[PDB]
Amino acid sequence: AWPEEKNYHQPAILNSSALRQIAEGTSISEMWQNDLQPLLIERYPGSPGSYAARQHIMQRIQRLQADWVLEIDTFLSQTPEGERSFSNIISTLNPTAKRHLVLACHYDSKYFSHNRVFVGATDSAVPCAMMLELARALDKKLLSLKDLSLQLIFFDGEEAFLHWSPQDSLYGSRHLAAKMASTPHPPGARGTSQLHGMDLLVLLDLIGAPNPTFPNFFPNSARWFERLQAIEHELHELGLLKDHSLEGRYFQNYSYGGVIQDDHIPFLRRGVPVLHLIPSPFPEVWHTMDDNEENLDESTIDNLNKILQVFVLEYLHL
Ligand SMILES: COc1ccccc1[C@@H]1C[C@@H]1NC(=O)c1ccc2nc[nH]c2c1
Ligand SMILES: [Zn+2]
Repeated sequence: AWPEEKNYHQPAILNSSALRQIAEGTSISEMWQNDLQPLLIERYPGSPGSYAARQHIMQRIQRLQADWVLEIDTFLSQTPEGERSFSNIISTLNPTAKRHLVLACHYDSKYFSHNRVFVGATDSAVPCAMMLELARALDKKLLSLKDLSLQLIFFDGEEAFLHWSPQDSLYGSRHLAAKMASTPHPPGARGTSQLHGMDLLVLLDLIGAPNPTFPNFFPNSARWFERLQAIEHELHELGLLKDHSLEGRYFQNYSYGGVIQDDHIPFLRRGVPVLHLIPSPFPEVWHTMDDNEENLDESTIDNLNKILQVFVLEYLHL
């Protein structure tokens, strides 16, 4: 019965005073310096930056007061370049809780030929930094969770090595979804997997460009997409967003009709509800050397941080 609870789960709406406190409690400059900039490095699988990005993500989470439990899902797989090692990073509050809201991005960067190096600013260093800043900004509230909690997933190997294909893409997410699908949850249960425990997978990807438009991809998360719309509307109305227009909304309610392959596919195809926070169109700088810090829109990322943090608190009734 409990795997159906996600279908009836309600948010706890925060009032205006709470929303101001949340908007006050996140610091885009702190995130820029302390979470984003160390990740703006070459970090394709097995590179020195891959280990350094992984170590940076784990250290930023480990310094928080909330009782995050870190797991590294490391595995080998053949690739166009030969066998490679991949390591997904899983950061979980309340591991034995039956249900988790899951936030996720990919922390690898795409490999490009060797003056300029590809650091994937939007793709997806900024999503990584947004998740760490959410963990930091909500630490005291999350501390109060010490059958629903929060989990972060940083996928390795999202990018193709050579040619985007089912076999040359989503190495980490395809591995982790298979692993979770095969793993009892709660331990000792019959039937139910760790995937039954995923209330909702919120996948952040290609965030950081100015004027993003996120469409409503999936009917079975459309009501959660509408909460993002309503949070954006209310924060705007309260004057808590920067350089933001109602005529330039981030979250529009129409769909895409196509299929945007991404780390969520291995979870979606196994029944996990997905809120895919990827823009359409992709950023103009997408998969070019211009996907760098200079072309990021700080105020837009700040606004999305505020929207996402309100969303997560409301989801968790915190
Ligand atoms: C330079 O781009 C290419 C040229 C030739 C062959 C393959 C590619 C690259 C794989 C990408 N395709 C994508 O659909 C894609 C989908 C979701 C993503 N989330 C972050 N990044 C993404 C990229
Ligand atoms: Zn990419």
